[PDB]
Amino acid sequence: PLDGGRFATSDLNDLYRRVINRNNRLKRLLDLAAPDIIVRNEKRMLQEAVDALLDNGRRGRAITGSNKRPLKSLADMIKGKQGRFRQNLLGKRVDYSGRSVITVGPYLRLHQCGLPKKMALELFKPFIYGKLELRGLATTIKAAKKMVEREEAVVWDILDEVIREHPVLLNRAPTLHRLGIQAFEPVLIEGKAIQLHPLVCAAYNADFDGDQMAVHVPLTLEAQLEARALMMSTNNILSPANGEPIIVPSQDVVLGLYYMTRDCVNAKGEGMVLTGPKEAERLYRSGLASLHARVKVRITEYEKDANGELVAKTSLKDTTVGRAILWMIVPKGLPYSIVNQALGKKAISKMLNTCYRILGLKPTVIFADQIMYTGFAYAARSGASVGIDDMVIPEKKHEIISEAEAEVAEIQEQFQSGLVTAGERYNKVIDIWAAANDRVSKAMMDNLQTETVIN
Amino acid sequence: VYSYTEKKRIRKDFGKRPQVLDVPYLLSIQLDSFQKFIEQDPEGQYGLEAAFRSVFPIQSYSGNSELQYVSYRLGEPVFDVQECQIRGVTYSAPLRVKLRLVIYEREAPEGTVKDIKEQEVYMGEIPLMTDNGTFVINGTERVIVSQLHRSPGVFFDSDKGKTHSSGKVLYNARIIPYRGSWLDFEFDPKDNLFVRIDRRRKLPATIILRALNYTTEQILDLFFEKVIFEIRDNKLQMELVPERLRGETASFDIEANGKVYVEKGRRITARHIRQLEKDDVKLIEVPVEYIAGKVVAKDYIDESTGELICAANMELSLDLLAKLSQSGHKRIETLFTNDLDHGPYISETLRVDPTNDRLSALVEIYRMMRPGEPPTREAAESLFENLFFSEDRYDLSAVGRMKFNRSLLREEIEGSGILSKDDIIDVMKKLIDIRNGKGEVDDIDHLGNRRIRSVGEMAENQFRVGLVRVERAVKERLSLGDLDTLMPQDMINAKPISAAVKEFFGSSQLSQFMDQNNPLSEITHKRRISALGPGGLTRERAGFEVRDVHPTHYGRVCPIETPEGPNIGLINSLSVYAQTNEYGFLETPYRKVTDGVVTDEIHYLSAIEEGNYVIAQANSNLDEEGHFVEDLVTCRSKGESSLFSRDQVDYMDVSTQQVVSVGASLIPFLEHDDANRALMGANMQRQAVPTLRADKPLVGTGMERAVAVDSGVTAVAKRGGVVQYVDASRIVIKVNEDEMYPGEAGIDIYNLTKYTRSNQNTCINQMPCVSLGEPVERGDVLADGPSTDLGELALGQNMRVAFMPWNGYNFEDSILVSERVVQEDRFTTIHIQELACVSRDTKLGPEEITADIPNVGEAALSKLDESGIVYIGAEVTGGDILVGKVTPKGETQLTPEEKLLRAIFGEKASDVKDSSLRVPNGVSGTVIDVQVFTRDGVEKDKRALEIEEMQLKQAKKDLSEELQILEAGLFSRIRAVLVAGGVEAEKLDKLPRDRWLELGLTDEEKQNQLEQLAEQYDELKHEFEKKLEAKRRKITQGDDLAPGVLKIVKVYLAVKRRIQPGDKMAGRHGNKGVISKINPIEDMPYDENGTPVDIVLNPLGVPSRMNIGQILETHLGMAAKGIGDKINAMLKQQQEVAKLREFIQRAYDLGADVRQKVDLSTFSDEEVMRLAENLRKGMPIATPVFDGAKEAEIKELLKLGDLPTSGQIRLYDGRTGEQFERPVTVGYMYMLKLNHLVDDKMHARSTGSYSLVTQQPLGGKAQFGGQRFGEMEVWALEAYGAAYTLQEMLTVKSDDVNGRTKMYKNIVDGNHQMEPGMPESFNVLLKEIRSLGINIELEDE
Amino acid sequence: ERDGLFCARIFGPVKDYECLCGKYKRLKHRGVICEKCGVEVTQTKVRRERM
Amino acid sequence: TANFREGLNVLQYFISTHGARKGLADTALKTANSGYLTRRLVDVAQDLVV
Amino acid sequence: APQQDPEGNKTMVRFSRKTKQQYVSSEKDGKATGWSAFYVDGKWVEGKK
DNA sequence: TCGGAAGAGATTCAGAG
RNA sequence: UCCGCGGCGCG
DNA sequence: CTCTGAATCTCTTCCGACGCGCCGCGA
Ligand SMILES: [Mg+2]
Ligand SMILES: [Zn+2]
Repeated sequence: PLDGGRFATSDLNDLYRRVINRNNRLKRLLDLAAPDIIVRNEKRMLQEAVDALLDNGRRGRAITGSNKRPLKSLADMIKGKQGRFRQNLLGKRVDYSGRSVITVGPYLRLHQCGLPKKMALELFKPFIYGKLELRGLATTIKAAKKMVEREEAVVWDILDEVIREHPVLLNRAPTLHRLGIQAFEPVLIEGKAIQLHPLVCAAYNADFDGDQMAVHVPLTLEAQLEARALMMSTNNILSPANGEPIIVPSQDVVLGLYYMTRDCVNAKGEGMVLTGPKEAERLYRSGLASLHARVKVRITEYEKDANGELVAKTSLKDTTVGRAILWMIVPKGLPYSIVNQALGKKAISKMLNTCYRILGLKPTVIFADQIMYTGFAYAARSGASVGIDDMVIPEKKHEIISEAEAEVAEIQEQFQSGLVTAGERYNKVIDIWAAANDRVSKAMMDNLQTETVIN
Repeated sequence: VYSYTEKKRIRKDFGKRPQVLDVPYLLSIQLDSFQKFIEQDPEGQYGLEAAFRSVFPIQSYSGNSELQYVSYRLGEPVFDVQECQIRGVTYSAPLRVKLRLVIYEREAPEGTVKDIKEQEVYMGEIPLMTDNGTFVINGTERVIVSQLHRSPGVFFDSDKGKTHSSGKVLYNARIIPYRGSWLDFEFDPKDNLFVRIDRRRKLPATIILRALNYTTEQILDLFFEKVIFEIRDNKLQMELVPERLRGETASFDIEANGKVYVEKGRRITARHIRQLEKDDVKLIEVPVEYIAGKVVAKDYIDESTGELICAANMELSLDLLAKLSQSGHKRIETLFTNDLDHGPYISETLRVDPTNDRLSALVEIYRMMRPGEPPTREAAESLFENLFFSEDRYDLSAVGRMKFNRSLLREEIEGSGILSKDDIIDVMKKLIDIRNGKGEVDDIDHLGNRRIRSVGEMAENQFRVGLVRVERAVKERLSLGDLDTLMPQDMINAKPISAAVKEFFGSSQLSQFMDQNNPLSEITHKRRISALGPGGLTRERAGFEVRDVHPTHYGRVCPIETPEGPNIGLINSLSVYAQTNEYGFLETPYRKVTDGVVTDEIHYLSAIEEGNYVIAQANSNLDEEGHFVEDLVTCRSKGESSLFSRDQVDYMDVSTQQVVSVGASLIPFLEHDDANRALMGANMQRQAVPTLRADKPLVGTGMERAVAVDSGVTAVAKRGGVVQYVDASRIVIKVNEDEMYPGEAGIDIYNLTKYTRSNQNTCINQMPCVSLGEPVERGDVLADGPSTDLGELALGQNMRVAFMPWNGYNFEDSILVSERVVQEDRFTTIHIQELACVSRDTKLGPEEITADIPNVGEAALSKLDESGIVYIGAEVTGGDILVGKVTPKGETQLTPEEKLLRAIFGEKASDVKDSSLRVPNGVSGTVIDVQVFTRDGVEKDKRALEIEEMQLKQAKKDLSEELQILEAGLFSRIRAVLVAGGVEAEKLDKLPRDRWLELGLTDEEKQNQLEQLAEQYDELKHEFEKKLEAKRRKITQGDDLAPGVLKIVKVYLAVKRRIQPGDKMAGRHGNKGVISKINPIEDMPYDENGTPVDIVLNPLGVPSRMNIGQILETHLGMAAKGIGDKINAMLKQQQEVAKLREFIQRAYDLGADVRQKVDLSTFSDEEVMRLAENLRKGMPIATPVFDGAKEAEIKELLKLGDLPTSGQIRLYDGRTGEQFERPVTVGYMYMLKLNHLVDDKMHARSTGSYSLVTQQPLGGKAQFGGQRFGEMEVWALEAYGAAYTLQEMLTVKSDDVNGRTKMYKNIVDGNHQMEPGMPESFNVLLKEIRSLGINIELEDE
Repeated sequence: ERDGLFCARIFGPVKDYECLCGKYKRLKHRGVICEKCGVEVTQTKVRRERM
Repeated sequence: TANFREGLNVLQYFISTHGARKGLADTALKTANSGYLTRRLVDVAQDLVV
Repeated sequence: APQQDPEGNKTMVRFSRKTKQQYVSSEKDGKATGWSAFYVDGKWVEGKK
């Protein structure tokens, strides 16, 4: 039915009606002894009508309706991307699902996503009915419904009770590779944005400029056991495309670590000796030494011995205050040399990989979380920022460009004297411009990259 | 000098380049084309008159009677625009046409008339464009996008062998009419020439050539060049042009002047050609092999027998040569085949043709075009003739004629719209020349080749369709019956015309729904250009080459503004200065160069002419004499940039900004940032939402004034004067004495659109921005609109921004916001939603609006009146009833045992059920307006009668207040005329105003003026009473509504929405960001003076996106407010105004060689104080797009502001109280809210409705459906071993009509069992496959 | 309509155990055919099935 | 010749836009082909299980 | 039932064999105007055929 | 009531008889 | 409680 | 000089991401 009492007829009904009409017409022309050519015309029309019914548009001009569109025959209900096979048999719409705009949450552990309270209430409303009747607070489904729609805070207590171990699935369209769907143990936040852990967000190929994400809740207990054992993000550390880890930091985390490990030739408190990394942290936080200052520190490390024991060693090493601070979080078993250099993205990647090979899964997970926290905090304290004076323009550039244009004029006038073909003139001009551009780039990099300071 | 109004907030320009041409009226194309469509025209060139004359008159032969057209006129639109928008009726006016019917006598001459009848036909209703350039269709605003399509004419095109792939090149030339069939001509890998009609088939070209009245020998004589040979006994002569020798190899000795000389086996070169030319050779003697291998040009006859031995296109058979030579026909004619210059292609076509004669080709063409029917000579002839040469079935419009001739280099510019024989043969010759290589194919993507078709052309096309349908109806009526006893009023049926025009305006792909987020968005949508639509192009078939930029886009189409995604390239925006040539080609202004001095005259060019000349780059520096400083001035010409001397330059760009549209032009510092990010920012700027309170942007572009005034939202001073009165909603202005027309009241009034639903649910509000007694000037802005302040565009807001990573809350473009922003309602926005309630006369009893609702608490009903309508002003929340409506449920018979079961249960199982309208879930707000519309003959309830009473009272008070104001103006004019002389001011003062108007102070023209205004007063009171009577009948009259509905009620709900984490905000340079945290104001970083930062952005995005310009913007912001802060303090200390005056003069002088040059010495001190009051909040800075502020000027401005010269400052972290070691960039930035609020997207469904056929859950937020587990996600699950969750996803959660019930039961019971049945969609598939006639069934049950 | 594209006598009742003629209204006669018409006292699900 | 810090003239900017719209159209088209290819590969290899 | 159509043509009573109900229709020159109105339970409702 | 690739059918050319 | 078609819009 | 097979040419058919959001319209 439609507004105003009208009805939308499915095109199949119209095709059926046309075929019925033609059949009735042919039978009437037969039973009243029509002439030959008339019944031949009627039966040819009937055959054409059957062709339209099954596969309209398969031959000749397609049938069309008042909208001047071709009617969808039975065959069109199975062919094509709108067909029954692709649309419904695969790719079903599903109950117990929601969608929301995502958002960074840095305070989350690795395996827990921040889920808005309203969505949680809506999704788990059946479970809430169940537990509310089970605990005897509500007697009938009507009572449960009216209670939950009034949000009597006891419903909020029940809701906090239900989800405590109940993993949910997060999905980002398009699900390019299987990492696109992952399992998380929810945490309840007021607001309306789903909060992710940035590390896995890097794996999602997602960003935060307004990307939406969909959440599904498993129903059965076998299903949630599967979600926990297989899909939980604490398991998907290694990509399937290659052995290297997928959980790798980027942006502020890497910037913070890089700043934390970079040393300078002269800084506050250079050359002093620290009896332990804790004292390095103290001297930094008390403000008597800057992170970049180089210092000797007593440090203990461990190695997996031939038997499998973490045999200890302790020694004095030259390092930086920042490097000692970072080392303090490193779990037992990794060698100190891993830290004692300017840490880039690739260095952190290989550090995570070597952690995962040397030690088990869980120390690597804890190491990842600690890395994320410390990197963010020290990046914030760093206060790195970009200013217009930073993009220094190498003053050589004007000279180099004048040289290049002089050569361009020279080759152009050489062509003006007819000494060369135009194509080779073009080639020469292109070559000299490329050479000049490379020279300018080298000058810019040389001027920017290094600077002089007093010792 | 500045107008007095503009003295408020004189924005500081920085542009160095002067401006020689003001930006044109931005909407001009739409308004002027529609005017051209509707306005009267005696010449019948365009619009209604042209359309009518293109069909009329109409003549009947057996009827011996004629229908002919006198004139057309457009009636009055019965409803005003706001009434149309309120009541939902299309804004239209009646089309009236004067028509005459003629009958002649039944004797020669047929022209002897005997009777004439004339009357006016109401042949249709037509929409009118509103003053803002938008149409009003039903209840909606709609604006027609001007299309850009391939021009009619002829084009020449080649593919780089892609089709055949052997490496050759193939050519085709195509002719496109304005309407009618399309012909194209094509070569072949076998070099045959083929012709095709509407791309039907592929046929040799000779078919048409003989279909045209030409025989084979005529064809050869026309297309090819002929050579003559003579035979005498067995000696052979040929007649030669020496140049004809060029190209061949002299394998045999060749004779001239009686001497024979050839280097055998060698190619004839220019020395040989010159030798023969100086020899002046005419006829030479050649061997038999030379004439061998030559084609027979024509038939040859032997008179000794009356026999023919030579045919057309035949090779030279030596036997035939001997026979004809002995017969006596010693002369022979042959063609010439230069392997490069004179390809034998036509001859090969003549060989391969199946046809033999004109009628054979005609019937073959007919059977090609009309398969499945027996050919007939008349049928084929009629088909061909009417197809190409019936000026009504086919027509190259005049633009088609111009392009056709100009591509064929013919002198003529005009001609008949139908083709001809010479046209076809000429285009074929041109294609042959192209195949020879003495030419070049055409470039269709070139902008001198595509054409802009505006609304007028589409409107007249649809109206012509209506006219031809009506013409067929009229000729049918003429044929069927008599001619005397009827009037053409019945003969013409308006239905086809109205059907066609309404179908165009409602349905058509180019009649797209308008967007109204902000005035800029409305402007850019009106101006937008689309390549799609009727006769256009499809997103699937659009290759890269049409999308890509073409070098003649410069100055005509903005390259930046294109939308992103699959539509890219196919949608564009007019550049700011571009205007349409009468032929629809784009046109750009330029400045004439005259011997090194720019004349400053303006000339308009199209892509062809621009390509022909040399035009200088805009940024070229000049002296005051007009001579360029540099001799080697850089310029562009013929699609390439280079350097040229001062004298070679022909034209100069008008202004720097002429390459970009308005949308890009608004962005400051555009010259400093990448194109991708600039594009994204330009597009995003359209989506901005108007805030609760407008704010100026500090770093603007000057364009804001023009855009704000040109859009329709702001009320502009149409007549200068002094503002007499202002309130929240009305403006009354006294027109000055000189400006007012004689007999006018001298007072004008404006009424502001106080609150209404925008087309995207945003608010639309107009706020006055003047005060009593302030002078106002022609073109001043009296009332601001949405996102407008003092007549400047005010999309965004000014925020204090620090660039610094902060604890990951700004990770990956995330934005962190200080709570102070929320507390000040800086980004709070007002939204309006409209809800409709429909009461129907349904079967099983009618459905009525009422407050008598079953099974509901009375407290909710108390919010409603006794009629069942909420009182305006009541707050309402999700799930509550706004209006009560009730549906009968039919009989609902209960057996007596069920009757007693119901009785013990209660009042349940009622035959009457609630249907009342309910608040959408999660929405809450306040109820601002209620509307009712009801069918005639039904009683008006309490709510209906009360609102009708209030509305009629409103109309009465409005009309009476208009009367009072205008009569006060009239009597003020009485005073002004009477004081002029012969005064009796006190003697009149004792008398009441009626005496003043009645009495005569003199006997002269003054008394004539008094009598004139008294008659004016009588006329205005009579028109006022007539207007109020019409208004009252118009209010009291019922409405048509729709079938089946008795009465509709609409209620208006308004909601205030607030910035919240998950909301998306973005800055003009295109750096989107989701707000991810609000912060207690204490925690935000704060500078040395203790004022906190407001918004913290991640810096890491800047180098990788290359949005360097935005950083510069930030710096300028820190400078701008700097001055503001200082001047604010300088005001707060309440010092002498002269000191701040000199300071302001310094601040304006600060620029170097800036065009501004404003001086305060002419300003009186109260004006200076007003200026300071507006400048207290910062000094707005104007930076043109490509002549913007330089870094040196920025530094100087900062230095005058006492801020750090680098723009970086020290900063303290509030959360610990320590100091960041690095300096940080803190400044001011302009930010927008992007209308993607989180509460519009968050959605969740536990369970709900289910679809009918597939039994799957519904889709979409509105239906409260669930998300779609697409096939990619299914593959993702398959990649894991997670079988069980997949099975649960498919069977139980989605499609099992019983399994999900079992699951719901077990979950409620607390048992997480599962039972997978069968997906019902599988049974659906089985039934459809079986219905197809294919047996499919399960096995092993 | 009888014998039409939606003829209830063929495809079964539009409503659960509701005879087109109104002869029977409840499950007490579940699985019987009305005499005035060939519709069957059954569930609406049969409408989905029968061809 | 001018870098991003100094202003680009209108000519440099205009010629630069070519690459920008080329890249945007490039990615717009590439997405469809990539998705289609993935659908194919999945269909061919979906039977294989250890 | 509505006695005249929107054009003011006069109306005649007809049986809809496809739906077994009376309806009203209008004619001009004896041909059907292509307008009809039907009874939908106490509310005559009208439109194109 | 639009270009590209693959497959099938038809037509043409070369080799063999 | 609903089959869409067209259109913009964001991923 | 003719017949058959193979090769080439012509014509027809298939394909050319996943996901959400609003608006209009619907003989
Ligand atoms: Mg994204
Ligand atoms: Zn029955």
